[PDB]
Amino acid sequence: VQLSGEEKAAVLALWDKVNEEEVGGEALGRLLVVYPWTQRFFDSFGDLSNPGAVMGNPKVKAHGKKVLHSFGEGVHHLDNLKGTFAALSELHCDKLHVDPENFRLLGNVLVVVLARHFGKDFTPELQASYQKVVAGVANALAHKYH
Amino acid sequence: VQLSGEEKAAVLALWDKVNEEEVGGEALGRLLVVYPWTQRFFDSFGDLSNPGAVMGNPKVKAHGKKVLHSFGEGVHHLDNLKGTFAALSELHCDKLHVDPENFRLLGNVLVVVLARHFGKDFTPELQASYQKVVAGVANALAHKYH
Amino acid sequence: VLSAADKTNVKAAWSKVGGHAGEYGAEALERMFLGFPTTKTYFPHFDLSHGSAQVKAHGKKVGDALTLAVGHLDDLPGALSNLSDLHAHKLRVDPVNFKLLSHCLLSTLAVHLPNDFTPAVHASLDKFLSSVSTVLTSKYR
Amino acid sequence: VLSAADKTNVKAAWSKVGGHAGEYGAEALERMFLGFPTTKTYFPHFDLSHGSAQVKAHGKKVGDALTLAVGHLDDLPGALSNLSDLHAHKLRVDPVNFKLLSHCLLSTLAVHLPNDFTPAVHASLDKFLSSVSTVLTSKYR
Ligand code: HEM
Ligand code: HEM
Ligand code: HEM
Ligand code: HEM
Ligand SMILES: CC(C)(Oc1ccc(NC(=O)Nc2cc(Cl)cc(Cl)c2)cc1)C(=O)O
Ligand SMILES: CC(C)(Oc1ccc(NC(=O)Nc2cc(Cl)cc(Cl)c2)cc1)C(=O)O
Ligand SMILES: CC(C)(Oc1ccc(NC(=O)Nc2cc(Cl)cc(Cl)c2)cc1)C(=O)O
Ligand SMILES: CC(C)(Oc1ccc(NC(=O)Nc2cc(Cl)cc(Cl)c2)cc1)C(=O)O
Repeated sequence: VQLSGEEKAAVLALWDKVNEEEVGGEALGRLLVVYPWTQRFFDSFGDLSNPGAVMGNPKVKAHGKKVLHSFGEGVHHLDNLKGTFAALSELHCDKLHVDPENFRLLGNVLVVVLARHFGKDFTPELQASYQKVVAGVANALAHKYH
Repeated sequence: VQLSGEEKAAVLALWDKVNEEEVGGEALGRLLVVYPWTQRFFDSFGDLSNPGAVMGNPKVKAHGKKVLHSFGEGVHHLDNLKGTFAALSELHCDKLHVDPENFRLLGNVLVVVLARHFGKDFTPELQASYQKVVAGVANALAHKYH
Repeated sequence: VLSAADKTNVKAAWSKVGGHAGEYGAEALERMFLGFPTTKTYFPHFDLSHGSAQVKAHGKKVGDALTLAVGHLDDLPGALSNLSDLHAHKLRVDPVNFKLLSHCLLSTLAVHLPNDFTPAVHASLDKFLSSVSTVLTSKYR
Repeated sequence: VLSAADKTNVKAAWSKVGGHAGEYGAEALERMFLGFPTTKTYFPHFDLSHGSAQVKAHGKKVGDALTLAVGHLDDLPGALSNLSDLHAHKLRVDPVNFKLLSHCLLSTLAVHLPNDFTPAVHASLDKFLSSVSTVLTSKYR
């Protein structure tokens, strides 16, 4: 990730304010609502038949929190995203066969959620750094396809 | 690139029959015809205003040959695509600012051209190996964006 | 909706397919399953091996739907409405996969019709397959 | 063309934009130039720095075109025909860049309208921006 020391500091400072439960549930639920094909991977999660049901689904919220926790691991290991995400790359690529384009979509949904939560504090500069982050995470997750 | 020793052998065997001039001119010209936005990068090449003009343009043919020569270098350095394409990644990313999605498009156009030239000899299995190759080349070319 | 020139190219090219649309659909599917293995998981109860009865059958269906689309270029949304319901609502086909199959269809046409698969015809068929893919992903809620 | 429900969501959300469309367009552009620096090369003779007169002016134009699109959801091809000629024929804008700007527009709307930017509204605005992008890339020969 082409992140400078000063950009890195700003990225970690924002994550310090991120509630992984609320932000995670919301980002995963938005993925499922905005890009409904992603629901194919979540049949076991129960009711996903409308936006209210998806957003209010306990399994969506619980799982989104776990996803965001792993994003946080990435944020705190920017110089080794490949290693950080190696196990999850095997899961998502080799076991689940998720198209890697969707890793980029989820990263961008997370960015939109951060924008919603942080408002004007989520500056164009800070968003730019987060774009580098979510691109790095998506690339690391897709390693098993490379 | 997840290419086995036997796949690798088949990939190199096909390249041995590839006329980089004819295949290269044709692949670059098809890129410019099928995805006309790519013409933005080639104003100096002169007349690109219709398919006949693009395909018959000497600068397109000359440049396509150079492109295919570099693809051939990739084919012969599959275990080090990153190093092979490092200089060209700086050119295409840092100097030209080509969106990396277009590296994938050109790879796929090349695949279609190989199919056209080789017909039934370009088997589904051999195409699959070439998909791994052109994905690896695109990823290596985009390194400066990573 | 495609340009008049594109429609003409597409109908012309499809005429050169002769009676091979089903064969070409089957081969395109095989190319997709091998070139892009993620796509195999949509067909869990198919024999996906070469010459498979099921792949041959399924390629005929894809070829027949494309032939129908070629005959209905002025109203792809109407012609493909039901098939779009199936692919989106029921199958939840990732839109990326339509790009993959389209690439494999172009590859297959190039294999078998090298003299007819000119740059302008390649461009028009690409637009045709994009239009078909757009309708097939249009049913997403 | 968007569903009736999507059109309703889009017109509703755009009403909440109030008189801020131009401001939001400018900010979306800034987010795009910083988040996706490749896009900067389309504007070689612009001052792209924050608060730039040129970026402010240009954001007003983008916001005005989106406002016009919101008013013409039943005929985006007609409403945006000329702008599609400009972006494709003249500017040769890579279709990828429409996805980038659309993402930056959603980001900007989320910043400023957090209570209105619900999941269903996000979905409808995404579809709206996809439809606009499709028309704006439709003029490619
Ligand atoms: C791109 C960023 C993503 C990250 C960081 C991520 C992270 C994770 C994590 C941490 C787990 C939990 C493993 C465990 O606790 O057992 C998980 C599981 C899973 N992920 Fe993701 N994921 C991402 C994207 C996606 C996408 C785009 C999809 C498909 C649309 C997906 C589908 C799944 C599924 C189906 C599971 C297993 C759910 C189950 O237990 O049934 N992931 N992911
Ligand atoms: C993806 C596989 C590609 C490969 C292997 C490749 C390879 C090359 C090579 C070998 C050169 C020659 C450098 C030299 O001899 O000076 C070159 C130059 C160039 N490439 Fe590519 N290229 C690829 C894709 C693209 C794409 C997709 C575009 C834009 C649509 C592009 C735009 C250019 C331009 C504008 C030049 C310089 C032309 C000039 O001299 O004015 N390339 N590339
Ligand atoms: C050019 C694009 C495509 C066309 C014209 C097309 C056409 C068709 C047709 C005609 C059927 C038969 C429907 C029936 O049973 O009556 C079908 C079924 C199906 N398609 Fe597609 N399709 C396309 C792309 C895709 C893609 C990209 C995928 C996913 C990779 C896909 C996955 C499926 C699946 C899983 C079935 C059901 C198979 C079964 O279990 O019977 N299709 N399609
Ligand atoms: C939602 C999508 C977009 C809309 C609604 C939009 C709208 C507009 C409008 C209204 C204009 C002014 C035309 C005039 O001068 O009369 C314009 C110009 C322009 N647009 Fe866009 N645009 C969009 C996306 C993009 C993208 C993705 C790019 C490339 C990154 C781009 C690059 C340009 C450029 C280079 C100009 C001319 C600037 C100048 O030199 O004056 N646009 N656009
Ligand atoms: C809700 C329901 C029943 O939807 C659907 C299920 C199947 C189809 N199939 C078709 O359109 N076949 C089809 C077959 C050919 Cl050869 C050509 C063409 Cl153009 C279409 C459409 C909708 C479901 O998903 O269960
Ligand atoms: C977007 C626009 C204007 O033009 C375009 C039409 C087609 C393509 N090609 C593709 O993306 N192919 C493609 C092929 C593969 Cl194997 C994988 C992937 Cl990920 C993509 C690009 C642009 C349109 O929609 O008409
Ligand atoms: C061939 C030619 C002259 O084409 C064109 C050049 C400019 C435009 N601009 C417009 O549409 N502006 C515009 C401005 C606003 Cl605020 C809103 C909307 Cl909806 C549109 C369209 C076509 C060229 O590229 O030189
Ligand atoms: C294809 C289909 C059916 O749905 C979709 C609509 C939107 C998206 N999102 C994007 O791709 N965003 C996106 C955002 C960025 Cl920052 C970069 C890139 Cl490369 C892509 C995905 C699918 C449609 O066209 O309607």
